[PDB]
Amino acid sequence: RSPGVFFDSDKGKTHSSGKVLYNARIIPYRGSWLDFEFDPKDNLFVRID
Amino acid sequence: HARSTGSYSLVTQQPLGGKAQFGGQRFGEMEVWALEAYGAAYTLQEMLTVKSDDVNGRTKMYKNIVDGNHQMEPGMPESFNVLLKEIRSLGINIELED
Amino acid sequence: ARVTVQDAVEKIGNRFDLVLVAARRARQMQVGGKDPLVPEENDKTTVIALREIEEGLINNQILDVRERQEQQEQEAAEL
Amino acid sequence: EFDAIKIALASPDMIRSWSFGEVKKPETINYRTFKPERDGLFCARIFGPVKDYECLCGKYKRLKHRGVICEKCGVEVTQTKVRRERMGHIELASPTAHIWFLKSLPSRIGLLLDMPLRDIERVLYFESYVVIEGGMTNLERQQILTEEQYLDALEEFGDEFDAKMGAEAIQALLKSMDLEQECEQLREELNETNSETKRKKLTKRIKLLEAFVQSGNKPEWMILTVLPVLPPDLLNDLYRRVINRNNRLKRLLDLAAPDIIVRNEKRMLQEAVDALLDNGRRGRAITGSNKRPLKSLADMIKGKQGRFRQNLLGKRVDYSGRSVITVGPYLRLHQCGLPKKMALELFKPFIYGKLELRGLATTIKAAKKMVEREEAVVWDILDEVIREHPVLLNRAPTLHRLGIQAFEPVLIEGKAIQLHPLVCAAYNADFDGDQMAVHVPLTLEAQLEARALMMSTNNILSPANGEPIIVPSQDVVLGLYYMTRDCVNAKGEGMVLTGPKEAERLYRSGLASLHARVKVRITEYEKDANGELVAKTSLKDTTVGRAILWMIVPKGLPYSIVNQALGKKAISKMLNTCYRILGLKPTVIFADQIMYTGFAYAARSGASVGIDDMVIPEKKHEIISEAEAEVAEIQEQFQSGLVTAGERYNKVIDIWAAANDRVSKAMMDNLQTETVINRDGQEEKQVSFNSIYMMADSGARGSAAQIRQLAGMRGLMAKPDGSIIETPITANFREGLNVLQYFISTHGARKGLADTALKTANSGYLTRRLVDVAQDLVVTEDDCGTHEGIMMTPVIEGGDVKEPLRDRVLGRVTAEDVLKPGTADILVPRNTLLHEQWCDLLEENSVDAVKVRSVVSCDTDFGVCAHCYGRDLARGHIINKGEAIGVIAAQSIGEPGTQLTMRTFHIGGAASRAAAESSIQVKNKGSIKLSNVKSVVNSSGKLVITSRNTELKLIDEFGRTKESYKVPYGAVLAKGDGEQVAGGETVANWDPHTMPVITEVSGFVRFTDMIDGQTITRQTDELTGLSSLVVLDSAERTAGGKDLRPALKIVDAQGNDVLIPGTDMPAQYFLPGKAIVQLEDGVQISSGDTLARIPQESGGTKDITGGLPRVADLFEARRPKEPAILAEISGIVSFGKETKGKRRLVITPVDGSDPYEEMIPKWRQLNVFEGERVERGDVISDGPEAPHDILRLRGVHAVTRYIVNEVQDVYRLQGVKINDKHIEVIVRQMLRKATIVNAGSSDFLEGEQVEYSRVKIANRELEANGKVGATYSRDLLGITKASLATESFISAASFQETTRVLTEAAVAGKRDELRGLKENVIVGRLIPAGTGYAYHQDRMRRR
DNA sequence: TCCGCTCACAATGCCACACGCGCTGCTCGGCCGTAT
DNA sequence: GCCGAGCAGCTTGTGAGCGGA
RNA sequence: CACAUUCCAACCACACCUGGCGUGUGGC
Ligand SMILES: [Mg+2]
Ligand SMILES: [Zn+2]
Ligand SMILES: [Zn+2]
Repeated sequence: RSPGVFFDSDKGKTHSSGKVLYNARIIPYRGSWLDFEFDPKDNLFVRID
Repeated sequence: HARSTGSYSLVTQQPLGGKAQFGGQRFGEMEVWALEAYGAAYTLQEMLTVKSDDVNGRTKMYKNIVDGNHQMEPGMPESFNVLLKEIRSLGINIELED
Repeated sequence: ARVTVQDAVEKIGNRFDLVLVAARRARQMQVGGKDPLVPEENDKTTVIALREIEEGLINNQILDVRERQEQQEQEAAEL
Repeated sequence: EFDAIKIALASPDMIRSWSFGEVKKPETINYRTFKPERDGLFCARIFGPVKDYECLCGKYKRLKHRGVICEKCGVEVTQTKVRRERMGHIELASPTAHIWFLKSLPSRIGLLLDMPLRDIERVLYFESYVVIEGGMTNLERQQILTEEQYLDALEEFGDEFDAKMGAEAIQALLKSMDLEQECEQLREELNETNSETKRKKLTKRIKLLEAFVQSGNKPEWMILTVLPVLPPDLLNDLYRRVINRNNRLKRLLDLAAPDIIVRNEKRMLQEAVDALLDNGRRGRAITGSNKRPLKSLADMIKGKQGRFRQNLLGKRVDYSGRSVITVGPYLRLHQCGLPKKMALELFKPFIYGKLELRGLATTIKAAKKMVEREEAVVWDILDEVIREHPVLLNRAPTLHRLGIQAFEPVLIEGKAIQLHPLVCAAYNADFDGDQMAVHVPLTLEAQLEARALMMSTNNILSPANGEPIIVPSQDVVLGLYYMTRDCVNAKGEGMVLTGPKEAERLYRSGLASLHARVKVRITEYEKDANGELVAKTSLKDTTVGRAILWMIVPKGLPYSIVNQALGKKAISKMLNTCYRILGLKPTVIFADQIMYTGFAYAARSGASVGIDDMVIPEKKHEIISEAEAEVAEIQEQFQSGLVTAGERYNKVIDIWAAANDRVSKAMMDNLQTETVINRDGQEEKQVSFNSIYMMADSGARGSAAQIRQLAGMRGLMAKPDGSIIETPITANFREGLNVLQYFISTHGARKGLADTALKTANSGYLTRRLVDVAQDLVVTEDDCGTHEGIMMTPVIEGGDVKEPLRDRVLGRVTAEDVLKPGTADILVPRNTLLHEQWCDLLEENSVDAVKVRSVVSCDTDFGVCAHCYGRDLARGHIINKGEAIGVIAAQSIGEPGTQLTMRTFHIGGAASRAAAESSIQVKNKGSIKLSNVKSVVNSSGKLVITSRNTELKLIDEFGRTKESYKVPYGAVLAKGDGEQVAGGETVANWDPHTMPVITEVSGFVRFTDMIDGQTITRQTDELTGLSSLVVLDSAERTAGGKDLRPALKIVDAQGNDVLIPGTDMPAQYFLPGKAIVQLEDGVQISSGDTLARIPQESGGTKDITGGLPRVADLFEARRPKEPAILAEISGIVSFGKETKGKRRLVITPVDGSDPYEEMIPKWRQLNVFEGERVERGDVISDGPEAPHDILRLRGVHAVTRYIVNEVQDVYRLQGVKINDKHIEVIVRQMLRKATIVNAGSSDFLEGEQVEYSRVKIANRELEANGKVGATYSRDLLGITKASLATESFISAASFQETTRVLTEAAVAGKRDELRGLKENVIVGRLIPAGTGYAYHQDRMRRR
């Protein structure tokens, strides 16, 4: 994956909710990853490594 | 690649593989189930313990074959006794029957 | 050279007891050293066992009574 | 020689006396010396002498001093094998209980002596030890204390207050615990308590303790009173450290050490024994060298490194050759080829024995030298030793029975293994480089078995279906098709012959051609009523090739079978008729000669395809130009602003599809024609003589789609999304494919290739699961002697006939006697085997359904009887007793999984899903039957349906149903009951966009119990004008309207409550939340018409039926995403409190209160209104169902019927024929466990999932008495869970979850009869399935 | 206070890496091998 | 303080929280 | 007196080394 930012969508019937989720993933050439993800609720969450 | 009767591994008293040496072929679980689907209780017992497990059975089987005795020895495996004893020594009675 | 044994399945109830009595007969014949009753073709013991099972002169009950009478006559000769 | 095994605690004193000798000496080995260490780890009095009949010191080797030990050695001269079998004991310092009995989820020490896990741990480990013998203290007899409270109480109680720690503490605790009193106290507490969590905990506790107090166990027996020592051949340094700690104690405790010092010593010895029990479950991580820990009786007994799992079930075998395959066409069917070197190596001891039996080689060394030298004389010995010694050919992936077969080998050259061509199709082994193995029976019994059962000639019917697996392959059928394809003009046109030998002479002489209609004389043999064959001569008018083939077929079959083109289907049905009429004996030689003649005549034919052998249609270019012009016009119409992108896309797609279909039909028509020949005339166009048509139409190798893609345009390709692109491949393989065309082609093909690879890699897991779930059964009893069964009918759901009756019933025994439509006709009585003539009688009698036996109806415990199972599916007779039908069933189910595409485009609603097209159409004419009859004539003279479960079937002109159709919820049908209406037209209708509230009677209606602004709003229609009232739901309503449920009170013409005919209760139509009201109050509502269009979703589609994961989930019975919920109890439905996170609902029947509570998500609508007193087990939310509710609310036959129907639908969608007996026995093994729902006068309660056969045999004793036996309820579960919940622990231990299952097995304390198969493979005993089964019974007659 | 709901394992399951099966010098913890 | 050894430089399911009214 | 373990004509006893594998940790 090219170092940068991508936007993935958990489509289909994932999480048994029938609602597509969205998560932006930032990955450098070498270092610590980063992710900003959604949930069935409207609360945005962050994940590191 | 074919192997009649050769060496055995150090840690395992079972035949080895590899065509470059004197090795047999591996008996996987799918062919176990295929053979169990048929009959061949005797044939399965031969393929399992007389040919690979019983170190004294395969020698005794070869000795019987070379003099014309085409009869198998039952030869309950020693490792079965080893496991039975480990189960008893685990503090749990070996409530075998018959 | 035996190719078809369907008439043997027609003779005995199934193949399990069939191969069992065949194995007992082959043990009593080959590694038993006894004599057969069917003309051979310079072959092994398995196919003549299958042949004599196919004929009908040897089965489970016949083998049982034969070995029983043999044990009885051996005990009688032992006195 | 062993009976069912069992595993529990018993008699530690006998455990002690079973071995002898002490190993107290902490020293590992006196390696510097060579005298027997009387107490060292590598001792002799515990294990034995160093070698067989030799002392340990090496000072005596003969057999004369044997009888008395040496002066200072102590070695008794005997065999060394006892060292591998004798044990002793490590001398102890403190009696320990266990450490492995703690992480068993839950602990096996605390959960037996009313103590929590943490408390027992802190007693055995140095956190807070237990006080015992309190004295005048006010502490309980079995109450744990801590160090601080043991210290502060030591002041008021100086010496009368004592406490022990760890090993001896737990020993004294378990010794002073009389569990029978504790068991009675726990039982009384259970009979007194009333809860859920405590109830479950206490019932698990009381069962676990009753199973112990009933068996030969004891609490103190848990304490390891004596620890045995492990022999040196097998932890060694671990118990070395253990005895070192023991010696440290004995040197630091015998001096009357203080209590703290002896406490530390005994706790260290306890920790050492804990190390012995487990390295990791105790709390310490030892190391051997450079951070490398050692094991404690096991490390990971799973996978490919464990003992009970890997090396005791699967390992390498000697006397096994492996090589490549090659086509041996000349060898006979029963025999096969074998290389010279392979036969020489894999039979060296056989050669040695044959040489020593004669004077060719007396000793073994000279025999080996002569063999390795390979003299020309020994070849006859090798030929004789393989004359009647068959071997076993084995394919690398083995999925069904035929993966291993028996063959008589013949010696040949080349290091390749010649194989019969007519068996590779059964082996699934093409000749592209496949490698296969060969095994030798090595035993007279094994040789006889291989010749008897697994022989090639004894295996021609597939274990899945009665169809012959020995079906001819492409070459022979192509040759025969060319041989019998008669032309119009050839050499010898219209001559006359008198025999097939004359035809052979004419053909081999070159005078007459191969295929030409001629008059010949055929002497056929018709099958008499008895086992005779009446001969009859007849002058037939047939081609020469058919007369040639007639020399091969035996006398039994008539001439009409060979008077065809002899396609693949034709030759397969010919072989089937030969096997059915002539049996098995001549079928083998018939097939062999058929293959011989096919090869010979395909060689003499000269079939070959070239460039000018695939004619391109002249109108193909015209069709393509017209299609592209039409799609260009459609695109211009779209660009002009007349249509949207979706409809023009669909239009282009269907236009291209129609153009491709037309050009393919034109190509296919042009292929057969244009082959005009002059036979004494001008134009005699006939079937084409083209090579590709002879290869395709014959069904040998080519199919219709393949030749269509080759000659005509390829068609339509799609991206991984499945959306068909608008650019179809307008070229063919004969022409050049453009760059983009081939790019799209590989783009679509790589997905299929990856899918095939992943599926063929994944199918092994499902096959293993299906094998392990149903391997513990063998056919033991002959006839269970029962009356239950299942009702079988030809599969007509949807299409005309998906599966007929005969093929679904042929192969079994009818449970109940079949009744002819004529009353009191028992032409098919009870307990009757079926045949082709029998099913012919069933069909001519117009029998609709038959009560056939089943494996579930077989009441035999721990096994199924042969009388209620069916036929053999491999031998045309009744199935016998003993064979493992479960293993063959798992194989036949998991074998064709190689034809299951996971997910390419099959979603179920691919084309469209709408209920407006639900208008029912039919083809046949006859009677019309209706189930759940709710059909009312409305005020408009029409017939409206007031039900959902109503199903309309068409009884044919004889009595059987052919078409079945489901009506939507409240549909309209122009027809009625018993209306003799023709077929070919739609007579129904329905609204998908909503759910009408259509009535049954006339009258008025008003807004009774309604209000605007509280539960209803004010909205107007933007299409007509009249206001559309919106009845609010639980979401968009306030608090003042939460306690209101509006409805519509149907009234008469005057305006009073309706009097429903039949009952006395008025029926008003209840309006749930989020409803639409258009026909408002005070209007003349015409009966049978939509009034309030209540919204409902009609666009949900998640069907994955056309996929392997569907079958996987069916076998796992997993919960779907949106399960089709059912009604638990019957009666009316009452809605109560809601918005407790989601919506809630209550149901109450007429014969009971409402103890059933349920919740429904707000995104799922209802199916029936509140006023409908519906029946339990009815559909509530449309969608996928769950088998659990199906079983527990509809019965046993319904759930298995649904499962079999679904799996048959999947396998017929994938074009796979599988008999239902396998799925029957699998689903039967799936629900082997049940649950009690009423304790009754039995010994068990409702909170115990007892096995079904066990609770049945428990009722066998109470059958003689009047006490109620039990109240079982079947609850099917996941096959992984059903396999883990196996009564046998041996089969369970080696299974997955080895750590969990090993814990649960070795701490259970129960009996397992090993009445299965896996345990015998574990121990190595003969399996009680094949030749050993009866053998086992042979040793069960006396004892 | 019990009831949904989900996370950390436990363990189908495989996979990845460090290394060892045949590196050497340093530093912390425990050391008496026939009438042994 | 003396000898011996390890360590380094190189997908199904369940118990147990965690809200959740 | 007492156990007793012997310096062992043809010849049975003095036969074979090796592969790929394994440990630990981490992952869901
Ligand atoms: Mg291939
Ligand atoms: Zn000695
Ligand atoms: Zn039955």
